[PDB]
Formats: sequence, C-alpha cells, structure tokens
Amino acid sequence: NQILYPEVHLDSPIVTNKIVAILEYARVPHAYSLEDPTLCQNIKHRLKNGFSNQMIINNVEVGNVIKSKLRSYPAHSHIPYPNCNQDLFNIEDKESTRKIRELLKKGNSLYSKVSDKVFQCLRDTNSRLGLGSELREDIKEKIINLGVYMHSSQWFEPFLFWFTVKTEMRSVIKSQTHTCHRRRHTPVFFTGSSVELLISRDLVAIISKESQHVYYLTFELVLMYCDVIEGRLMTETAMTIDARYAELLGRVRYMWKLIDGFFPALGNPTYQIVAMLEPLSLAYLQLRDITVELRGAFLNHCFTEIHDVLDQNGFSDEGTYHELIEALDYIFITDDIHLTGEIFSFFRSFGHPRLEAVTAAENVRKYMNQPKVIVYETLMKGHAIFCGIIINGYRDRHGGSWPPLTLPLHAADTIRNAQASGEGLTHEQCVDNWKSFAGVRFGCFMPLSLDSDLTMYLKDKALAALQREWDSVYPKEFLRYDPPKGTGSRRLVDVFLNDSSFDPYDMIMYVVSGAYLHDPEFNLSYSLKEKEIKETGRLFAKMTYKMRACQVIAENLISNGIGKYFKDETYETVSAFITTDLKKYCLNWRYETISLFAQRLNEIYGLPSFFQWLHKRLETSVLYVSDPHCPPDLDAHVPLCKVPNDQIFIKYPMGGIEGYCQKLWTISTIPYLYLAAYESGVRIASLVQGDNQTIAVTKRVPSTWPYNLKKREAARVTRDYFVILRQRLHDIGHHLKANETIVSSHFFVYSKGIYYDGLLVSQSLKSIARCVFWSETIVDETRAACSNIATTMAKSIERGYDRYLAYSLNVLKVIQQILISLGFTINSTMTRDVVIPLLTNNDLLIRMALLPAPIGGMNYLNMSRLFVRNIGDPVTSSIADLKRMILASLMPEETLHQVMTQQPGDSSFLDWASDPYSANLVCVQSITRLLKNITARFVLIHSPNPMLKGLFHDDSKEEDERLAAFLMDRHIIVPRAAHEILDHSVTGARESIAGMLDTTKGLIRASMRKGGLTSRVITRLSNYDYEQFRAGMVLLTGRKRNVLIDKESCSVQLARALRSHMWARLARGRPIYGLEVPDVLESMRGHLIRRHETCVICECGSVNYGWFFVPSGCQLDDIDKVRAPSRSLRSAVRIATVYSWAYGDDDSSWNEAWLLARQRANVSLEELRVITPISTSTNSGTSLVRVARYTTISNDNLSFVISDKKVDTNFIYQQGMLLGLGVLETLFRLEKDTGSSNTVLHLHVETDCCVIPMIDHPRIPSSRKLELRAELCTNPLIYDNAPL
Amino acid sequence: NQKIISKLESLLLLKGEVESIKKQINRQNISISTLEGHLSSIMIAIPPDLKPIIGRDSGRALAEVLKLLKEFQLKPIGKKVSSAVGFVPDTGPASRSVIRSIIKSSRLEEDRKRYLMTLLDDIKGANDLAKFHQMLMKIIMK
Amino acid sequence: NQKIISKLESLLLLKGEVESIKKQINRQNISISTLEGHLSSIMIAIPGLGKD
Amino acid sequence: ISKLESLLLLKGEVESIKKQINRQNISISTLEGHLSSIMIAIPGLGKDPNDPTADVELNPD
Amino acid sequence: KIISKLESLLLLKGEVESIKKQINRQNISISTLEGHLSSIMI
Ligand SMILES: [Zn+2]
Ligand SMILES: [Zn+2]
Repeated sequence: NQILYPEVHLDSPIVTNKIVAILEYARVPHAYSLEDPTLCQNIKHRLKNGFSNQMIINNVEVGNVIKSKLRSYPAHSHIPYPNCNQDLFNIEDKESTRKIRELLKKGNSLYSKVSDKVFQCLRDTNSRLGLGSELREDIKEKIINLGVYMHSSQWFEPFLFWFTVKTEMRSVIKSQTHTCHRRRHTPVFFTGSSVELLISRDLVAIISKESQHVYYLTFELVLMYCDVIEGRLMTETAMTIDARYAELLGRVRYMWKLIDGFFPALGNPTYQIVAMLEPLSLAYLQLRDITVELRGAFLNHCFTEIHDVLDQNGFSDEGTYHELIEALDYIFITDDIHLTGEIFSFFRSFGHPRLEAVTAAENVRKYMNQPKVIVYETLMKGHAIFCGIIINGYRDRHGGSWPPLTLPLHAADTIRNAQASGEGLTHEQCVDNWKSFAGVRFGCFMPLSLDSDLTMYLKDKALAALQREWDSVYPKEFLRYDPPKGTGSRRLVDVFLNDSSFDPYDMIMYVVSGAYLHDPEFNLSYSLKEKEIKETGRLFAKMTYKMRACQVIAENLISNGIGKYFKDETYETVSAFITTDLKKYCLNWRYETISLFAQRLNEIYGLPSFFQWLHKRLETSVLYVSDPHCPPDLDAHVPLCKVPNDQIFIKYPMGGIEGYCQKLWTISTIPYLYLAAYESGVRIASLVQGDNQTIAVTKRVPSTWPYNLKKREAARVTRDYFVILRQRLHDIGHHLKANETIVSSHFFVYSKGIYYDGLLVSQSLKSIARCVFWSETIVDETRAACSNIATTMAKSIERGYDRYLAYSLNVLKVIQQILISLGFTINSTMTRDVVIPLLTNNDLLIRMALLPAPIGGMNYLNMSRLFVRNIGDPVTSSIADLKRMILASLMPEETLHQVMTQQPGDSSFLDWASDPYSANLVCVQSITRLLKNITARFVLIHSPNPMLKGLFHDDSKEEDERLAAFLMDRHIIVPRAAHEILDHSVTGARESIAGMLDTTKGLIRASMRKGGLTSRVITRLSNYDYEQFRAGMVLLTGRKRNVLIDKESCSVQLARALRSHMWARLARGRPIYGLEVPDVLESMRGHLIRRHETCVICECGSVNYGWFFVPSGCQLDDIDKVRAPSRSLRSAVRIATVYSWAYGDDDSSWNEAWLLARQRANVSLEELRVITPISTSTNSGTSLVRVARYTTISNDNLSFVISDKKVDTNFIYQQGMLLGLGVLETLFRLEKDTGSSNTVLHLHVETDCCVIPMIDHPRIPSSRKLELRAELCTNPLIYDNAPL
Repeated sequence: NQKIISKLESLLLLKGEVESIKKQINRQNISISTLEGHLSSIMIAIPPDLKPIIGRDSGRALAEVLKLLKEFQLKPIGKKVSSAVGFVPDTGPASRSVIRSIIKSSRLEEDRKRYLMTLLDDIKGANDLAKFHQMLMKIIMK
Repeated sequence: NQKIISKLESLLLLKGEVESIKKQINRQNISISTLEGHLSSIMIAIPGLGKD
Repeated sequence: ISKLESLLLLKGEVESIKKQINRQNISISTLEGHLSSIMIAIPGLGKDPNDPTADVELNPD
Repeated sequence: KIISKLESLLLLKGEVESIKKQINRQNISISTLEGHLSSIMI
C-alpha cells in the first residue's frame, strides 16, 4: 500500500445504489428513487436492529456536519444525477482555485518566453523542404499566441475547479487509508466566493450560494467530470487554433449547447438521444447517394425512434419535436466528405449513465426465454454447404484426394463419381442434392495441440464463488441476514500457478465422461460493464475454474484446427455493400440449430459429444446478476434452486453467452450467406470485425456503360439479395431487423474509420481528447506522462492534423506537466532540495523541458517523427535536433558540451544486449516495468505446476548474464546481433512468458504481503522519481568542455564520440559497430518546379534525386469514372535455424552455433547445415493520404550504390518516398483542386559526410569459454530437445 | 419322359413361394399403413394446410400452436411500406421531416428549395405525398 | 398325354400371379415415396424454459 | 412356339422385379437417413445412441 | 429341345428365391423404421 497511489482515471461503472447507500447511512435526506427498494428496506432493518462499525460512524459524523451547515440556506433542494450536468459543466469559483492558477500563469509566461524562437526554428524546416520561404501569417500568429487561446477558452474555470477537487480528494484518500496513523480530523466546509465545498474520504458536498442548490458526489463522478472537462478543453483549443475546422467548430459548439440543455428536464433517458447520435451520422451521409431510391431509408427509422423516445416521457407536443429536428438538420447537414467522420468522435463527451441490475436482468431475461419454430429443409441445405466447404478445404493442402474422408450411403452418382475420381465440387451440386448428405460420417483426421502456448491460461480473469456460497459477495451491511464465509480464491492466474496437478487432456476427459453435468460447485454469474452509452448495454460473465479451462481449451482447439479452412464486350465487376451488427445472435442461437454442426466437428476431431457442452450445461443452471450494492430480496440463505424467476435471477436459460463459442458460431453462420447468394444468383464477399459485419455483393456488367447505370444495377441486385437473405435467416430463427442495417453503394464502416468509395475519411480529433495530465501507472511518473503525450500527438498527426501546431501543443503540454508534477502533487518525497531551486530558476526548467529524451531531457518527440513513421537512430536524430535548436538560437551553445561530457550510468552486458540502441543514461527506466518484472519472476519461480517445470531456477539470471557476456565481449561489439541471438535463445522465451503474464495491483499487493519485495527495493522505488529531477539538475548545471567538438561536425561522428565515452567502462576502447544511420531531415533537400523554371537553386551539381509528378483537375473530394519439409516446423526449429543464420557459417564457429541450436532443437550438425540457408555475411506502402493516388513516383536518377554493392536499402530507401509524399500532402492540404499547371518535385540527397569506412570482417573470433546449462530442458512448451 | 414329368412336378408343386411373397407384401402394406396414418395424425391445416410438426418432448408445443393457426410468421416487405430497401412516404410525422431533409440536402437553388417547401406545407394526403416524392426524385436527380 | 393339365394350368395361373405382385410392388413403392416426400417437409418447435 | 413364348413372358418379370426392389432399397435408405439426422439433434429419444459413435482418438489413455 | 427346355425353367426359381430373401429383409427394415418412429408423435 505504501507504493500504490489511488486511481487517476475512471475505470468503473456508475451505480445508483452506491450513492443511495452512502446517503441512507449518513441519514441525509435525498431525492433519488429506485426501481427495487430492497436496499432501503435492508438498511432500515439493520438500523432498527442496531448494527454499527467504523465506516458507519465516520459517515454519521460527516452527515451531522452537513446537517449543521445546511441551516443557513432555508430554501435548499437536492438535485439528482444527471439532472445537474448543465450546472456542473459550467461551475466556477475564484478562491478555492487559487493555488493552481498561479502555477498555470507561470507556465504560460515560460512558454511565451520562447514561443517566438520555436516558430523561427520551425520555419527553417519549411524553407529547406521547399514549400516557400515563409509560413502563413495566421499560422505564425497562432504559434506565437498559443497560450492565450487556451487560457481564454470557455472550459478553463471548470477544468481548474475539477482538477483541484480531484487532487485534494486523492491526497485525502492516500494519506488516510494508511492505518498506521489513527487520529481522525473531522472535516469542515471551506467558504469560497460563489460555492461552499466539503471533501471527505468517500463523499463530496457542494452548495451553491446564489441558487441554493446542493450536490452530493462520489469518487467515480469526480473522475468522470474531470475527464470530460479536460477532453472538451483540449479539443476546443485544437479546433480553434487550426484553420481547417472553421465550419466544424460552430456545429460542435451548437451541439454541446443544445444537448446540454435537455438534462435538467428529461433526466437519465437523455442518454438514449445521446446514443442515437452515432447512427444519425451515417443516415445523413446516406443522403448523398447516387441511386435516388435509397435516400432516406435509415433516416426514416432514426426519426421515428427519436419521436417515440421523446413521446414516451411526457413531451407529447409537436413543437419540441419540430425544433429538435430543425436543430439536428442544422448540425449534421454539410457539404464536405472528410468533415462528417468527426462527429463520430464526440459522442463520448457527455459522460455515462447511471444504471441498476434489475433492468439488465430483465432485458436479458426477455431474450433467454422465448419459443421459436424452425424449418428443416433450410437447416439441411446449410449443413450440406458446410460439408462441401470442408471437403474442398481438405482436398486442398493434399491434392485432389479424400483419404480419411466421408462415407456416403445413397448419394447421387455425381457425388459418388466425384469422390471416386478425386475432384472438388461447387455449391450448386450440394444445394441441389442435399439429400445425399443426410447420413454422412467423417473420420478422425486432425491432431490435438496440448503444448501450444500459455497465453490463454495466463490472461487474467475472475472466477465466481462456489454454488453453495453464491451470496458470499454481498457485504454484511446490505443484507437482511448474515451470509456464509468465502473460501476459494478469485484469480485464474494464481489458481493456475498453484494447481499442483495439471493436464490438458484431463479437462477434456472431465467434459467427455459426463461429470460436468453433476458437479455441485458449478456457478455462473453476470457483472456490469463500464464506459457505455446505453442503460442495458452489455455485461460480462464469470464461471468456475474447470469450466473456464474447458471453454478456453475448446475455443483454442477450433481456432487452431478446422477454423483455418474458412479463409474468409469487355465485362467487369461492380459492387454494393450491406452493413449490419452481430450482437444478440449469441442469445438467439439454440441446441436444435447448433447440434448438426457440433456433431460433425465431434466426428472430425475424435472427442465424442464435446462441442455442444454450453447448452447442455446452461439448460439446468440458474444465473444471476451480481453487484455488491444490489442485494437480493430474501430472508435467510436458501440454495440457488429456490429463488423465483425474478428481479436479479434468470432460471433455466436457453440461449448462449457472449464471447464463448464465438468461433463455432461464426463458422456456422456463413453457409446461409452462401445459400442466399446461390438462390439470388450473385457473388459475395464477407467480413466480420468484432460485432460489425459487412457483405459486399458483386455483379458483372459491360464496360462502356455509364457510371450511374452501373451503380443502379448493382444496387438493384443487392436489394434483391438482401430480401432473400432476410427471408432465409428468419427460417433458422435469427433476426435481421428490417430497419437496423445499412444498404449502400458507396461506403462501409470498419475498424479504423469509414471507407468511402476508394478513400478513407479521417478521425483526427480522437486522440487529442485523450492526451491528458497523467497516465495509468501504479505510481505517478513524469516520464511516462510525457511519453504518452508525445505518442497521442504523433497518432493525431498521422490522421490529418497539422504538424507544426501539434508540435507546439506538445511543447506547451510538456511544460505544464513538469510544472504540475513539481509544484502540485500528492507525493511526499518532493523536498526543498530540488523543488525550491528548480521552481526558482526559470531558464533551467525551459531547457529541461526542451532537451530531447534519448540524451537526457524530457521531450519525447523529434522533428523527423513529424514526417516519417520510424526514425533511424534516436541518438543521432536527437543530436541533430539539438544542433538545429542551437542554430535557431532556442538553447544556449554550451548544452552540447554538457550533454557530451555528462556522467555515465552503470549497466551490464545483459541490459545492453536487451536494449541495443540505448546510451548509458542514469535512472531513466519505468517503475511499473521494473516492479512487474521482479514480481512476475518471483511468483513464477515458486510454482509447482507440472506444465512449467525445469524452466525457472534461481540461477537463471546468472546463466543469462554469462551468455550475454560470451556473446558480446569480443574484440568487436555487435549489439544488434547479440540482441537477436539472446531474443531467440531460451532466455528470450523465459522473459517472454514472464512479460506475457499480466499482473496488476491485486497480484502485486498479494506478492508484497507474501514478502516478495524487500524494504530496500520498496524504498528505492518510492524514491525513484525525485532522483530523475536530481540527475537532470546536475546534468544541466555541470560545466566541462570537449575541445574536439565544433557544432558543425556530423551527427554520426557526434553519436560515435558519445557512445564510445558512455560505454567506456565495458568497451575499453574497442569499436562499437553498425548502429547508426544518417538523419532524415538533415540529408535531404527539396525543390518544387512549375511552368517554366528549372531546379536552379539545387542544381549546382547535385544530380541524384527522387522525382515526383502530379497533374489533375477538380478532384480530391469525389471520383467520377532449404528443405522446409512442410511439417510442424513452426514449433521451435524455426527459431533453431534463425539463430544459426544470424550467427553465421564461418570456419569453426559452427561448433558453437550447433551447440546453441541443439540447445533448443534435436538436430545434428549436418542436418542443421543442410537445412540452414546462406547469405552475404554473418547476418512502397502508403498511409492515410489523399493525393497519394495521383502522383507518379520515379527514382531512376537516384539508385546510386554507395559502399559499392547491390545491397539492402543502404539508406532506408522508403523514407525518401515517404517524406516526398508527406511534402506533397502538406502542400495540397487545404485546397480543393490541384490547380491549372503541373507541379513536379525534386528531392535531392547528399549523404556523403555521413558515411563510415567500415570493413566487412570475415568473422570475430570469440575470446571466452562457452559454458551453458549442464543438462538440457525437455519441456515441450519451451523449445524442446526431442521434437525431431 | 420321366425327366419331363419330374422337372414339371417339382416346380409346379414348389410354386408356394408366390403365396409366401404375397404374405410378405401384405405385411409390408399393413406396416406402411400405420406409418402414413401417424404422419397424417401429426398435423392438420396450418399456414399449405398441411405441415407436420414435432417438439423437443411430446407436450412442449402448446405455446406456439394456437396463439392449426400457429402464430405470426415473418412480415413481408414490399414496395408500399418503408424499409431498409427503399423509402416510401406515409401519413406519419417522420415522412414530412425526411422529405424536408432531402430537399435541404439537395443540390438545387435556394429559391427552388423555398418553392418546394411552400408546396409541401399544404400538400396533404398519402397519394399526393407519394406523387410529390416521385416528382421530387426526378427533379433532384436530373 | 400327362403334361397338358399341369403345364397349362400352373402356367396360366403364374401369369396373373406375377403381374399382380408386380403392380402391387409398383404401387407400394410410390406410396413409400409420397410418405418420404411428406416427411421431408417438417417443422421443429422449441420450448421456452430448458427444464420446466 | 407356345411354350417358348410362354417361358419368354414368364422370364420377362424378374428384371422389373429386381429394379423395383433396388428403387425401394434406395428410398428406404433415404428414409433412415432422414430419421438419423433428426434423432441427432431433436435431441434425446434413445437409450444411449445420441452421439458417442466417433472413434475415440489416437490419444485414449 | 423339348427335354432340354429346362435351363431358364430352373434359373427363374434360382433368382426368385433371392428375390424372396431380399424382400424379407426389406420388410424387417421398414418394420424397425416404423417401430423407431411411432414413439415420436406424443
Ligand atoms: Zn534538381
Ligand atoms: Zn552529415
């Protein structure tokens, strides 16, 4: 607990019963109303009897204080949630937010000190790339005055207020929960200017002076408000400073102001109208279709739903509906295509709705109990198509044969001849004679994989309590009776790691033998899900240990075995799209429908009566929705078999459960799609992405036909196919609702945005709403926060935002983050030794916030990252950035000498080989990472599980260090090769499993209580943060000089001189080899060329360059026209040979190569030598871009080979073309057409001063005695030693 | 001769296999009679007038057989009521709004949009509404 | 002399006997086929509660 | 003459009889196929014929 | 001829007995089918 801070971001749902219980025990009169008064009844009974404890006493004290304070406002009135959103989103106070206002003012002044030189430095990059010797005036003004806009936005005061409240509540929680201290100081109000505020451990009270309203909030509500307000602030600031969203700004402002006004009157049902904002965007996008009969199909349903939800609550008058429709029209109707996928990102800026358990229980009980009627011919036709698919799948991979395959009885002569001759068959034959497959029988032809991996078992989940203790999760305070104790553990990972007798083909027998239908400990229970925008929404279920293991095993079996067979006058093809959702199918499935396929799978795999366990178990159990604050209406503990089919229980369900058996369901659905395709006479292509499903329908037509007629014919045939498919699915008994799917001829929605007719629309403003002032870690880490900020900014850049504005925003956010972490924190180790000198010295802070991270600073965004996706070498790129800053006069000139004569750290060959590119910095790691590694290795060492035996010993670290030393300590150091070898060796697998094991606060606290972390380590990790600021201070204040350094030397030479000094204790003057490649933005010049000029200014002799060309007209919006013996190789011999390849094939090093390979495989020297390939030594693709589809890249003038051999891209060649395309994009960003003339782009390159006269040495003879483990490991999961 | 007499009498007395196979075929007939009787008894008129039905157990069909006029099946969608296939107006208040939205999102002239809205505010009736929609389609997509 | 009675009689009877059994089989098999066609169009009803 | 063509007409039966028998065989087999496919997934209706008929595996233990 | 008029005379019975022995199994098979199915209506 001493090293675990409370949460900083909402990760839980909002339950009404929590607030209701807190207020009921504090005895404060409220105005909530529940659907089931069981909680109030239980609490009243308990209070009448005389229960009491520490929480009750504390809440009684707080309630007495509140009651005493409320006597000065004789006209108060509680306002529930979310009826208080319009007020709490605009609250403000002047006195209580005094501390942070001065910090942010200081940050704004610090930024304004250097914003000018920041712009001056950003302009030279444009001047070099060739986009003109000057930026745009508005852009210059925004970059200079970025602070004033952010400070003048309309969310500043609410943001300040909510940040203050959140951090104060977190400090209270942390300082109190550590029960070593006992004395409790009762809380007291704090009279502000406009409001009055009271903060306690688990209850916040706010009183408004003027209107005399009263609000009571909890921790989750506080976190939610803070997140929402900060997101709104960042998004509005971005849209204001940019000049492309000038019309989107007004629309989204009006949307906020309109919808916010509905809360005080409507109430909680407003979130239904909020959730309706996502499909309305697609409905309004449909209006731009080309087949006029389609315009309005989905809109006619959305409007009906909105009218009905507005009518069912008392607003029956038509004026309200009419005005709301007018407002929605004004909001959504637009003209540009790219600016309609943005509203897709704002539907989470209103919060989340409060929910109960009774409503969800009823919503799922409505579906779990419903009779159906199904026809038989359609089922059999689907089954026939299924068998045909499987037949063809196995005919492939073997070649025209059915050796272990089916055994027909009275089939048609065509089918019999097909089997006899060994040729495939089409859907037509199967669907025409399905009667021939009524009685077929397969034979076992698939093996079982029982030592594949461990991810499935190692992923963390939860387990429900045993059946005879089902009510052990409800605390004693909310129940009318005292429950029985809870015994079993509640973590799959620790139950697994402590299971002393585990066997994969033993759970399989536990299912096959029919013992799971009599286990008196089976139990299943539902629990609520957070961060949804629907009351009913979703849930997720928990089961018991054995059944969870069996489910995982079965689904992995399917996904690894058969599931691969389902891979997914000039005429031409046209296509249309159908988009639907796939939820509630798990509720609509049934035994009578799934058994016909489960039986084929049983006969194929061998396991008798296996793949239909879910229904056979659920048809006799009793489910319930569990939540600690929603107790059941009972009087004494009764078995789960005597509750009524009622409030929170679901007795004897019929359907399935989301998540489980999903592979079986998705491979059993497809045949009906193909059946409808055959019945209609078209060709289809399917795709499934989570819950969405897309079906593309294709049809052949002549070429010279007009575009309109083409699309119209495609749409007609697609509508026909849709009608037929709906009619078919209704027979087996699913539900394709006639007004819940989108039929279109232009677009379909998949994971990353909306694909619109050969082009993807942007979603730029999504990550800006996430870049915030902390990050999810068990402690508070400034470096983690800054790295997350840089990551979100780069991800937003690559979706359409502006590079320079994003860079400046990143700089400002980094400065503010450093200031907040130094001056406004809940940490207790920040003392006067660092906080006073740093907060006093101004320029030192600016330099620390501007210096790049890989060489000491805290800025995690290099300039080349704005253009390319991956830079070559972080060290040389950061040195180039520092040189650019020094040139542009942003930082003093001695910073180079300081950073090049800083003091080295202390790491070992293992750390170097595990992070090859790193310099030897001081205390730059991550606390959460360093803690997770230790706790995972410790908990793995003590594990009697027979599946991982001999894989973890107390000497593993020693052997790893010795192996790394033997690999690296030669007369020439090759960190990349060492890293590859060590990654592929056994240590790689060890650490990979350790990292795959995902541990969190629960397991960490459990292991600490066990005693896995010593006091020395916990104190070091508690002090780790302040040491970083100390190191930064001493680095930036040091003063030495390196007389062999002038700031015009090459970045490569500078990086060499830095590495050969920071690694001086281990290298001992030996040359480090093959690490750095030249920087992008320092070795490339650009030049545009137009009507009649030539590349004069860059044609002084440089005659090698890339060539780009792009003519067009009105466009950019819409277009109108080696043995390798095919075996189980992927087990470990892949690794065993890749290691040997990376090692080499020299004179006698083959002995050691074979040694380290035979370590992880069972091969001989000659077999390895004949199975490994030989090489030369020991060792385009685009992004979201509009204009990329119009250019004609050429590189004939630049293919010049330096180092004089046809090699891999000497310089990473794709980077040149990527930079060129980026330049063209940022040139044609904010206009409509390419213009009149033709623009051609020269991209010249001269990487001559950045060359290394490296010598390709034959091989580096080792100087050490190889010594590995005495005996090898024969564990089949790890790379075995007897596979072959 | 003697061979004639013997090889005539043999078969002409062992003829009895004909009455034996007639026994066989009458047994087959009486066994299929009850089969088709059971299959007739399993069902009577039903939405066709004959579609046999069976259930998981014997008596678990009394919840979907009467509501013998079983239940409501899938509702057929044509070219008269709106669905995801195409849009047709009707008397409800949503059709006027979606027509207004089509007019607004069209590519016509502003005064033309005003003219169409003025015609629409007094157009009344299902048939006249459908006629106005059919004319508007041509006007906007021409 | 002796062949007339037996030959003529028990060759005339087999005529109608075999023709009648042939037509009987030929009608029984189509009765089978209609029964099969009937059974090939059937409907399954699913209850609501898995246990009752 | 008379006896020859009488034996002819008494032989002209067996072929039709056999082909009718084969057609009946195919029909009955289709019937049993339907019955098996229903009894697989109605479910139930049996002593122990439901679906253990698959050969166990190459890993019986 | 008139005495060697017996080859088909015996072959007819030789195949008719096979006819009998298969129609019997057909009878028993349809019998077991109706037995299986009669217990499925109510
Ligand atoms: Zn040039
Ligand atoms: Zn250079």
